[PDB]
This record gives sequence, C-alpha cells and structure tokens, in this order.
Amino acid sequence: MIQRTPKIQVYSRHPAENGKSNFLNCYVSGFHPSDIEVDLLKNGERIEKVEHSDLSFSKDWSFYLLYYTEFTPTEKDEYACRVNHVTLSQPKIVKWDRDM
Amino acid sequence: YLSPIASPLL
Amino acid sequence: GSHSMRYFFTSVSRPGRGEPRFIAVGYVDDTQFVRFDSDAASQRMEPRAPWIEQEGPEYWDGETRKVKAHSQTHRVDLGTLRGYYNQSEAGSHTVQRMYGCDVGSDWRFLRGYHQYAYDGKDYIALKEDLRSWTAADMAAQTTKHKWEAAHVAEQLRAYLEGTCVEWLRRYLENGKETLQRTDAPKTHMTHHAVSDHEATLRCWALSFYPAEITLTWQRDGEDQTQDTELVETRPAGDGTFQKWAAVVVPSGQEQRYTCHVQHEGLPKPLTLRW
Repeated sequence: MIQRTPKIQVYSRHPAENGKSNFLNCYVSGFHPSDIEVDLLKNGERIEKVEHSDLSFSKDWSFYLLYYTEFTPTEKDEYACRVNHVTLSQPKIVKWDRDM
Repeated sequence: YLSPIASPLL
Repeated sequence: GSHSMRYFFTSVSRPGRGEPRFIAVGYVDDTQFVRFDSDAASQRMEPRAPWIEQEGPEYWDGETRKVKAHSQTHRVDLGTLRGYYNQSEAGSHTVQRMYGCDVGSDWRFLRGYHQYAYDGKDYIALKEDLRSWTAADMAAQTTKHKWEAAHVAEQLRAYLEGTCVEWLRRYLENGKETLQRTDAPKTHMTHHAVSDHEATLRCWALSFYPAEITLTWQRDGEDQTQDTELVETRPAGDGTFQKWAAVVVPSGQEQRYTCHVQHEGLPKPLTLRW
C-alpha cells in the first residue's frame, strides 16, 4: 500500500476585500489513500456549511478534492484549513494568507 | 456515455 | 485544439462493515459533468453541468444501469486482486480506473486510454495502439493473459474510436456555449517587500479555462528559474482555475523582470511588467 502526503492550498475564489462576499477554498491533492478529513476553520472553530468536490484523481492516480464555503472577509477574522490523513501523525493546519 | 459493453474483470 | 472525455472510477474496500465505496465522475476536458456516489440517496448517475440535463430519461436510466454495473465489476476486482496479492481482509484496498478518448484539432479520434491502478500503483494499462497491454507485475500478468485470450482490447477499440468520440462530439455540441469558449486568464502583477534591498514580484493568472497554462519569468529577455516560487494550478471553485508565479528581485530593478503567459485563449502570449 503506497501512501502519499496531501499537498494543500488555502485561498479565496475572488480577490479579498473586507465586507465583500467570497468563497474560501481548501484544495487538497497529491494524496493516497482517499480517506481524508478536511475542515475549514474560522478563528479556530470548525465551519458547518462546507461542501466538497467529487472524488477525482490525476494521471499518476493521486486524488484531489476542493472543500469550500461562502464567507465574507473582515479585518478582524482569521481562517484556516485543517487536514488529517494516514501519512500525518496529527492534523495539519494551513492558515489562509493574504496573497496566498 | 459510459461503456455499454460488459466491463472486463481483472 | 484537441478535446477529451474521461471517466474516473474509485472503489475502496471497507473491511469493517459492508461493501466498498464507489465514486464515479465524468469530464469533458477540465469540466466535470456526471457523478455517481454509492453513499448517496439517489442511486442514479447525477448531472453536474447544465448542458447534460438536455438529455432525456432514457439517457439517465442508461447511464445509471451502466455505472451500477461498473461498481459491481470493481467490487469483484477488489476481491480478485486481494487473492492475487495474498492480502488479508483486515485491510482497506483501493481500485482505480480511468478511460476515455481524445479528438484532434481535426475533430477525429487521436488517442484512447483504459488503465487501472491498485493501491495507487500502475496495474494494467491499455497502450496507445489499443491492441496491447502493459502489465506492471505478475498479478497484472494474470489479468493480461485472460484479456489477450478473450479479445478484450478489440472490444474497447469499438468504444474508444467509435461511441466515445461520437458522444464527446455530441456533448461539445450541446454544451458549446461554455465548452468551446476559452476563458483567457485575467492577469495582474503584485509587489511585496522582503527587505530594504529585496522585493518579491508575483504574477497572477485568474479565472482561466482550460487549466493548461504556462507562467515564465524573464530577466532582461533571458528565462530565469532561480529565485522563483510557484503554486500548482488550482481550481477557482466556479469551473475556472488559478495560478501564480513569483520572483525575488533587487529593489529598484523591477523594470528588468517580465512575466510571460501562454494560454490557448491568448492569440499572442502576454508580457506583464511592474
């Protein structure tokens, strides 16, 4: 059983402006096997509205998924993507950067 | 359009 | 430009309870259009693009009956392989399968694929010729022998060079408003400040379709790979894609550095400059 660690990217669909509705995307890829927990965080807490894309994989058989939810950025608030997989000891946390 | 042909078994 | 139709299948065994999870998805190019999930109430192939909903009820029954049969095939494959490789039923295992056709610029058949993986490793692949197999090991050799004796490549040729190209062309037709429209990337450049003497230019390519793209930095006309980061192309979430490259440069010298962009929705390439 080959096992591959997930690459991760956190970003908005659109340019980030405070007060202006957007979508927060966490894009996980390069991983194997497909079982993965991926949660989107607002200021540390979990988010409830989150959908994901349908399970698909690349030429080299490695999976990818996009998890996403509508949000409205503010100056105050902080956002992150927490991912757990077999190839990780404990959950990995990528914070959403400005120009990520 | 998925293959209508009875798929081959490994 | 060339076009493609691909179906991606995954079965993961569930040794604790019940049968394996089977997810199927269909694409024209970088656009998903059908899905099946065995963990959904539906138990139908479902649409995921507006253009495919034109298709009448006999199409949907048709696709559901088939997609369900592929599930059953892959359940059995999970079993066979488990025996070939001498594995126990304690463990969770994954079978993957992808197949499809391409049409050329000439709108005729270019290539067909039909290939399988086990636990994320190449297993047995149909070659370009569509008349021979690449078996990765001695379990896939077993599979290959069967499949030669049984004239399996011949049957998948009828589909890959026939029915598959037919339906790709139908879909590209019914869905031409989006599928044959290329979105060129909306580009722009941003400027950070690593230090008093060092600053980072970044080149953004947003909202482009298809995903195929090349961003390249040039210092004074010469390509420059050194001092550059990039991200893998990423979905925007709306069916378009995003990518950036960035380069690190001396403050004051940003006029030297230009970002070139090739995208099949751009006649001439582009050149940004700070």
